[PDB]
Amino acid sequence: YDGRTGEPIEGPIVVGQMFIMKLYHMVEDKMHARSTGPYSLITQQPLG
Amino acid sequence: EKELLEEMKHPSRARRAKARKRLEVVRAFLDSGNRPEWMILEAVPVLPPDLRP
Amino acid sequence: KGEDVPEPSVPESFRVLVKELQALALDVQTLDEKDNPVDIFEGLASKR
DNA sequence: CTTGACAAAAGTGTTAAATTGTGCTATACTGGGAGCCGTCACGGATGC
DNA sequence: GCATCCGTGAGTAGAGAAGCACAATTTAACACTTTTGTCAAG
Repeated sequence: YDGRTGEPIEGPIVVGQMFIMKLYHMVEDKMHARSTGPYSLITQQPLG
Repeated sequence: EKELLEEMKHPSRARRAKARKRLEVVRAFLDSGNRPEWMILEAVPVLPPDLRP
Repeated sequence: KGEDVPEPSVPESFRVLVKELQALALDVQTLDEKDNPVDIFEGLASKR
């Protein structure tokens, strides 16, 4: 059944219990932004 | 250049090809005004210290 | 200040490249429409 | 607005210790050392 | 003509082991004025 409408899904759905892992790649550790910051010594370009 | 032009008239293809290689280098110096002995360094330029910090 | 960013200037990396090319005993000079030398170092590398 | 004079701040000339640069060691000693390796195709030249 | 050595190139992000003597030069501790800066006086 669809929780939004209460009507059934028009076809039977494969529903079961499966083992799912949470991986080390998390958006918390990967989101980054910068307006201005440190620059390189020689090229004077922003660091990485 | 004059000597290399004379060798350019040689009937051997290899001789003309070798003369062309030399004459391209010779004409490059003549047209640009570069002086061939400048390819040997007497004073070595030193890079500014902030580029080698 | 609420203003538009000004017109950009020569990158500092190009200045680095020119000086590094000069360290290789190569005379790299920027010219104008009339083939006259143009100073991209703001007179800071010209000896008097 | 000038004293004015006055102490702090700063400059300055010596003098010392400290740091730094240089010379010198007299049995005889006389040609180094580490690598050494599993890519492949491509010009370009260099001679054969 | 061909065979060989050398030179070139081979994706982008991010994350990651001598002492010692002595001279010569410099530093730092002093003293010294000399100089600004300042709070009384009109």
